[PDB]
Amino acid sequence: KEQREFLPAFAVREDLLRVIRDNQVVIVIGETGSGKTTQLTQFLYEDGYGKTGMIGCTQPRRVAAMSVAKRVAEEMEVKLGTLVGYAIRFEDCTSKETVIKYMTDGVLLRESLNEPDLDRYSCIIMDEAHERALNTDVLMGLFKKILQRRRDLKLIITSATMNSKRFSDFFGGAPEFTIPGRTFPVDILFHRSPVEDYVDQAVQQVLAIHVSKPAGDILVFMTGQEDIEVTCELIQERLAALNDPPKLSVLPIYSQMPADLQAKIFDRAPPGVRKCIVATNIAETSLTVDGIMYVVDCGYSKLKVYNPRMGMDTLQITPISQANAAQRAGRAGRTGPGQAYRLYTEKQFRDEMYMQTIPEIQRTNLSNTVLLLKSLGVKDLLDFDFMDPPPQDTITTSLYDLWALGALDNLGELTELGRKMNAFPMDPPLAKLLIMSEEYGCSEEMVTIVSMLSVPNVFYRPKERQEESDAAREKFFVPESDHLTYLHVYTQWKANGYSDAWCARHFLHSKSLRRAREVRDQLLDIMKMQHMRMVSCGTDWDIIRKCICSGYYHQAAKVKGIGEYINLRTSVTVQLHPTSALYGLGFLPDYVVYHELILTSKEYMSTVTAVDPHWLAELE
Ligand SMILES: Nc1ncnc2c1ncn2[C@@H]1O[C@H](COP(=O)(O)OP(=O)(O)O)[C@@H](O)[C@H]1O
Ligand SMILES: [Mg+2]
Repeated sequence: KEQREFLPAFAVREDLLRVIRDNQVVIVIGETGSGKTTQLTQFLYEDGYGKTGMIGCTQPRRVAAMSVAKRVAEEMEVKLGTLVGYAIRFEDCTSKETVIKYMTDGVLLRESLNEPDLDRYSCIIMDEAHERALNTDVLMGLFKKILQRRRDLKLIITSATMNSKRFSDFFGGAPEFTIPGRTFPVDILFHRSPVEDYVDQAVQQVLAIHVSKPAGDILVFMTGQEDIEVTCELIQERLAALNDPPKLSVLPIYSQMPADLQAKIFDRAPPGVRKCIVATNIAETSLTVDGIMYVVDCGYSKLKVYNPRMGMDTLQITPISQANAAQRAGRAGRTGPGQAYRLYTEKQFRDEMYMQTIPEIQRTNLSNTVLLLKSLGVKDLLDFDFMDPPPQDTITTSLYDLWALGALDNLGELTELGRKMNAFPMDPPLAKLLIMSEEYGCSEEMVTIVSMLSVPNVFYRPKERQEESDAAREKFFVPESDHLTYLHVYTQWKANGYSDAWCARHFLHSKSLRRAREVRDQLLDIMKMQHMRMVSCGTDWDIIRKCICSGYYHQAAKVKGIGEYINLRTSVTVQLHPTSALYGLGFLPDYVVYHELILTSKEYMSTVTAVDPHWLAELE
């Protein structure tokens, strides 16, 4: 009668509900596509756990949370937001009606602040625990304590097959329940030579499959919105240049995508139409698209990671693990015996790719985690029950940065500023910038700038209209500052009644601005609860630069020459990006602060503001 009956989870329903009734903690193991995320909440609902309180399901990815909530509301024939809802960083889609709530790890973590026993919940499913996301690890540590205080709470840990076997031991020998899998052998093809231009080669491989191969959808693994949009654009360009090719529906998947773009990936195309899904590793384990027969794997993910040449974080593409590569290839083995095209050699796979991914807790900036856990009451991270504890090096770096920011006092204790920063689901320096903007008389402007820094870049630079795009970008430039340029673009977008037609005409991403407005509206509410006044600096934009100079003092740099600056904290060379508004100035300024470092050909500053030297002196 129902599509949801073809799912492997449906057959173990009774056996699994028996294991859950008998044990506080259960580990559920099954392949991506088993029905773990869509079906487990419904099993618990139908078995009466929703009587006493809410059934929560946490996972690392925003798009998975939003999308599965929609699917489950449809399966259950309820309005999304009613019996089935979701909560993500910048959207609460729930009501007093909500019994099944899908959320991101971060949202449940923040709920434990004011509700340490998570009293509203009868059950929690910690889904996609095999990714070992930072906040997943923080939640397992929290649950170790909660499960003592509360003997009624059911914890279900969900895992794909790999990196699944340590959860049981961590929760005192919790029972494991495996949903058996059905996977076709996948033909894994390695590139003959190393790939320079993985975007170009991805597109060549997409169109070779499209014109030559029998029916079956394509899944392309890229790294971010940026290489995804370029890939989609180049597929359309080359497709339109071919002679009478079959139709192709090209659909992106990236973390910040709006709900309307998410819904598109699950639509069946007209008959005779192939789909090409161009995704990040969202499409590795977190969600399934029916009918995939061909995978194209770039071999990379994009992460903010410690860079030795910099002595600080850099946003960079980095090789995946051999485990990630197996998972990516496996997406072409669900419908029939598919193919996986790896844009990298067997040699590169054996020598340049680690067997496993290191847990995020051991390779990521810990500043949000330190600040969060000090709120929750935890003085030192190594006091916390981490499955894999973070290294002292990274703890020390965060303790230092949070002290320099003013979030910790000289004894390393939480300050009032540090507490206020925890109210904002963003990098501590970015929260500090928003908090300080009240005293600088520019909270109105700063919440706009912070909103623009929280969403994908606004400037559209299509590849067959680059001089026209560059020209339009230059008329929005405030040459002293990329931060003011973003404020300028948003203010002009608003002045034109938030028009999508205006954005296209000026080479701006409406989705970016629409997302910036979503974030702004949520930040305004947090600012209200934190009793911040909304004040405008009027025509004095200099005080915005001075405030930015205060929030990003730790990333001040001095001109070296020919677009090169020296980071004052580390004495490392960083390059100004040629796209920077600062190239509209008569000459490059002596002093800047920047938002972040990006690795492309070399280490570039991204989002740069000119600062007066006397501003830096005043500060510490
Ligand atoms: N928005 C959605 N998010 C995730 N899966 C979805 C969504 N809509 C439909 N599905 C379908 O649900 C099925 C997989 O069930 P799911 O519970 O996601 O499994 P698992 O969590 O075990 O991977 C696939 O047919 C997939 O396309
Ligand atoms: Mg899932």
